[PDB]
Amino acid sequence: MKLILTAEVEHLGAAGDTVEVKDGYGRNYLLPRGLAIVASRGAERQAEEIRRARESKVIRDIEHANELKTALEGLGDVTLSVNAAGDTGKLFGSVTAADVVNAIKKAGGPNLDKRTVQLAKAHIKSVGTHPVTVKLHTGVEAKVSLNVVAQ
Amino acid sequence: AAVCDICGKGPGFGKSVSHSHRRTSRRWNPNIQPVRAVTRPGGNKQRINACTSCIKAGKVSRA
RNA sequence: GUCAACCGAGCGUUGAUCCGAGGAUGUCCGAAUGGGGAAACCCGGCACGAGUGAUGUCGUGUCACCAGGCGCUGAAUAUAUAGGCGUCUGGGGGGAACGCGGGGAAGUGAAACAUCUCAGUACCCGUAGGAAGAGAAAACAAAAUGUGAUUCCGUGAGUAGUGGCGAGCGAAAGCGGAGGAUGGCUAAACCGUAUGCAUGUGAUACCGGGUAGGGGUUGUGUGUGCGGGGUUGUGGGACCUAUCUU
RNA sequence: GAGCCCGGUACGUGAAAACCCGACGUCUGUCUUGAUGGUGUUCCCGAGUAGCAGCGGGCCCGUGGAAUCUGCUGUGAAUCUG
RNA sequence: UUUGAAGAAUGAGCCUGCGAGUCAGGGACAUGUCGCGAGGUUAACCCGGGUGGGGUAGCCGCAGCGAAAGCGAGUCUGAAUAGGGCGUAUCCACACAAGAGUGUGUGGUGUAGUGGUGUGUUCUGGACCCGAAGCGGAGUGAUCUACCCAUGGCCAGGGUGAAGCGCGGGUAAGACCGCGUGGAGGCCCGAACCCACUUAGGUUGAAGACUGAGGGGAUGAGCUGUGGGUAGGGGUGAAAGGCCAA
RNA sequence: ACAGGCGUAGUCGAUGGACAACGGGUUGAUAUUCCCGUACCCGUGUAUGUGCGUCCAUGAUGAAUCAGCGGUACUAACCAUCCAAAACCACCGUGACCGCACCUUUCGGGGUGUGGCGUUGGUGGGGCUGCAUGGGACCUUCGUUGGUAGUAGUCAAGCGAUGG
RNA sequence: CCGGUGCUGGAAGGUUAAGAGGACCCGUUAACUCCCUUUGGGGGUGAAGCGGAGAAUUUAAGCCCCAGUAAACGGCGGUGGUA
RNA sequence: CUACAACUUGGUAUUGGUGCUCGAUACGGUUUGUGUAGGAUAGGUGGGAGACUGUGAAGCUCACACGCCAGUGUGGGUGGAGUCGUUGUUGAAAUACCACUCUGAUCGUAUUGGGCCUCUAACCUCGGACCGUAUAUCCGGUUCAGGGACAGUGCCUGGUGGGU
RNA sequence: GUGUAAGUGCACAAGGGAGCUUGACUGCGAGACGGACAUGUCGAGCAGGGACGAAAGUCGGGACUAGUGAUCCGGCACCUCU
Repeated sequence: MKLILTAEVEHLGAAGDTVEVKDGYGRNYLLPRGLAIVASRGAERQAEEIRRARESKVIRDIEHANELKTALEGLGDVTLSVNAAGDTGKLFGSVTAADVVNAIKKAGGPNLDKRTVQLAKAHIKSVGTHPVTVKLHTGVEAKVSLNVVAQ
Repeated sequence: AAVCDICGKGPGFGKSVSHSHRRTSRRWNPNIQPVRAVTRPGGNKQRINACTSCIKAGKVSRA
């Protein structure tokens, strides 16, 4: 079982290393916990490993950061471009958590991951302005207004 | 504990042969282990029985 | 109608009784399926009607479970899943033989008996069909420049063999026939496109040449889906590159 | 104990309707934005598969020198000078 | 059926019906008859409303010996023409050697098989017919009986008088003793009820397990109704190999 | 493996629980059923009043709040504590091992370790403090009292469970 | 009475399966090394690869072994003389 | 007698990490070599006429090792300018120098397994708490708390085996 | 007295002693005995190569009759077989 490390693991290696390890280790500890990815294709895995290592370090949050992120979420609305028909007012495709996250990061500035945005609860499969709740912490939450503009 | 929920493996039937060549019926049971399958990386585990061949091939994801 | 007549009543040339084909009605039990149950008998809900001074009462529908689609909802719990709803399509049971895949004895013969035979028989399970299974060489063959998918008959042959070499068991190659479809379609490598997950030196990159415009056929990746591309054994096919071109 | 008495037979005729077989068209799909024959290299040709090992099944073949086919448990390759 | 049965060995009450060497296969051996004859014959299949016509793939005969390579009227063994084994259909004539039984050569004669089909035995089939105790597969049964579970019911009548409590005695308190209430008990006698020890009858019975006289228990480990459960190498068993529909 | 085995939610199952009728007469045959006399138990409608209410109004005055007190109260910690968390030490015992002491086999060996540690370990000691434990009690939270409007709520006939 | 057979407890040795190990040997032939005949066959060595048998070293329980156990199954003897 | 159920042993799969601790082979090295003729505990060998030196030798005081107590190898200080060549022996030359190296003891780089102490994520819990859920000691899910790569279960294998 | 039970034999010796030696062979075998079959027994003689003997000749174990086990399956060596 050959797998490429994403984070740094003691006694094993650093990020980007391709290691062969007992299949029990990869299946139950590294891969499920997101500490590595399977080594199957160099062009994909190396690029994916680089993206994963940067994403984990850039999307981390602390208790103090969560409070700071709560204030930073007080900015204006965020617009989403989606393919849809203007006659009905309902979307062809489905807004995904990456689409919301990529919208806020490129426009607002805060860096978040898909794991926290509450999307299905808002039922945004339509055209208009909808409020989206974001849970930054077990006790701390945030609300972001979302405006959806059809194609 | 003899039928895998994924590949549908079955216990092969055969005859146990003694020194005196007395043929006695027996079965060859698949190695079927209990596994907590994580269908979606979100992390809700469901309990199923999977053959050790399917585990090795990576047909079930324990995340 | 009949055993099967006797009485009483009627129909028929304006076509009866009869025979054929298609409709309507079809109580109750039965997979039985609204709930229940000692099968053919008890008790209902909902909607629409009928009926009483009103309860009682009567008709017509409809109400099981599971699977799969589809739309809403998304618990502990955050993403979300389980699950809950509503709605459409399916199943369930029966049948004499024949098929296919599983499980699989004993009496018996061996002049006892365990290996073996009886026998993969009896029986059991799951399943279709009008037939099923098999089928288009990772096949035979033996130096012949031979055959050319499968299936089914006749031979090969009770032979080669196998067997406490005991009882017994028992091929195939080849050859002669039945049928004709030596039939078809894919996956990969490449392209185009739509995406999902990433990211971006977010620029000198993505299109064949040249002129120029541009900063996203994303710049790069990747996976998935879909259209071309290809189905071959004297190997074939992708890329590459020369000649003609309905 | 019937060819000439009756039902029939030989031989002809008969379908409103339903069903089944054909046949001719609407209709459906495909080729024409396409084919023919040539030259020298990189990529592809079905993976936990093939192969090997342990225990069995079945083939004339009772594990035998035991090939081919196949089940379960491990181990586990190449893509055509394969 | 017996060495031997009229036998006091077996079977038959009588009559009439019914009741036992058959069939399949190009099977094996033998023997008749028919066709062709160094040849005989087809199987599957095709064409005919038929029993007819076609069908050369195979089989038998035609050369043997040897494990086999192989050789071939010879061959095997063998160092050997040196003997032996198997074979050259058989017979006739003539020569040559022996008279250890005759042998070798020449010449002539020339070789008989195979397809039906009748019959007798035989092979695989249940194989002349009737007949076990028991063996395996799948099911049916606890309405009888064993045990258990839930819920009900029943036990006439009459005795004995436990603990406790009270009084008196006793004592310092006690121990304990007498008299009163009380009414315990797998206690007593005894009907219903449940059993079944003795005897007599029955014994082609009234009854496929009873009756008449006596008999044991009879407030308990009691008897009984209703509904339910345990199933065959299994159940149940205060245990006898008992009970699980005579 | 297949066949199927158990079983939750429920739904069945009287031999039990709950529930309202007695006497007399009559036919050839039925009677607590028919008839006669007198009762009882579920529902429905009409009419008559009694008869309380919702709006309306009565009672509706009065409950919540602002604060204080006074400590529940994580927090930090303290009063600190049951036990001894964990190591410390020693005694005993001896894991191996090292010469040797012993049993020794009659004598020697040889093992053991009666020895050196030490730790198979055990036993005990006190502290290190830990273990958990609350409280006193701090923000917090709330109770009480002092106002804040007898002001905002509340509230009233009657049915009332599938729940206690 | 703990010898026998069980049961319980203890391994210091001996024996002991699978699985690990692959020494040595054999089958095959790349390349050689000898030849014998005249229009290519007969002897030896033989690397690598692929195979066939495979040994030494390892290894568990058990058994052999040492104790206890009879309200465990069980056993509880003969001969001669002698006041 | 031959089998089978059941119990039991070990290997391997599910099955993972860090640590010590070994045992094997491979690597960067040292070490040791008691035939005699002798400067004398003669590696066989190819390079061999020149090497170690002040990034500090002969000679002494000590550490440790083996010891065939015949002596070597080595650390430090001291010292300070040498030991050395066919040098003649001897089948075999130098302890002048360089390359693999074997009889054998060593360390660090690899691999492989063995034993032991650990950890949490596989796996397990009829331990708690919540949800599906109105009712549920079923079941599944989330989480906490404990075990923990053991156990359980496949495949291979040795035992016990009138229980059938 | 004859290796050994009993019988038939043996004084011509088959009994006692001495010298050499391995016929305690290879390939065969006319003709017979006895028998259900399977086994069992005698065999003159031919060839090769030997022993003793001058030679004739004798020798394919022992004075004779007991001292042994079919077939299947498998081991070892050789062969100009597949």
